[PDB]
Amino acid sequence: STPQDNANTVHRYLEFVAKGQPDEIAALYADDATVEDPVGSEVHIGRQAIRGFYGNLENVQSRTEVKTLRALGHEVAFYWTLSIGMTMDIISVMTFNDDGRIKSMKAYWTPENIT
Amino acid sequence: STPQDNANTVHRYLEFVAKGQPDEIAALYADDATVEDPVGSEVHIGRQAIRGFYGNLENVQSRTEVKTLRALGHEVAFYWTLSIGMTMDIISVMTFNDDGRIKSMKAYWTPENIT
Repeated sequence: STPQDNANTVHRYLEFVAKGQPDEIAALYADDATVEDPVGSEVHIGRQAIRGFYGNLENVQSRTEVKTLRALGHEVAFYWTLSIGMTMDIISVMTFNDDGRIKSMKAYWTPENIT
Repeated sequence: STPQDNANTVHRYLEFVAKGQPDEIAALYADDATVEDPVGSEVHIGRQAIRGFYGNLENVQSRTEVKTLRALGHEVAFYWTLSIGMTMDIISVMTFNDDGRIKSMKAYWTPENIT
């Protein structure tokens, strides 16, 4: 996949986060993808575990905003906000397989980053 | 090392960058560390190659400023500005070995991020 493809996929991801759609989110990930959210916590391995993880937002309407996004090589680093009044500003890095699905996600945030 | 110490190492690094001390920068890296700057370019592997990479960049007086820094597990993600009337905003990720040396650095930026 190209960096443009991968940027588009990140926008998809944030769309489905905003709409509270964990099935759509999980479908963006590869079969043996990893999610580490937050960095430092136990990694979630495989789409089944990843789909379970994203139950934390099913039917949760929110708003997302990309502050800056850099699609380089097979990676995308993006700094963004999640608003559920309460707002989280998050630094995320995703990497992508050859087919364009997400191979890994890492999220860098703490409650210090909640307003 | 602790996330606190790793955050401190990031600050040491940024001031060696500002003060043009490439051998002090290389000393912060592990002997088999990697630098990928920018992400997508050929990785520099080993402290010897890393020393050459920064030694190219030395004695330049620049200014560095952290906008936000998240030290989590054995990683630090930080969004910062490098001022050379040129300034650019960079998303960087460092990871650290048990002894606190930098194991890996990745820098996410392009010339689009130069103002």
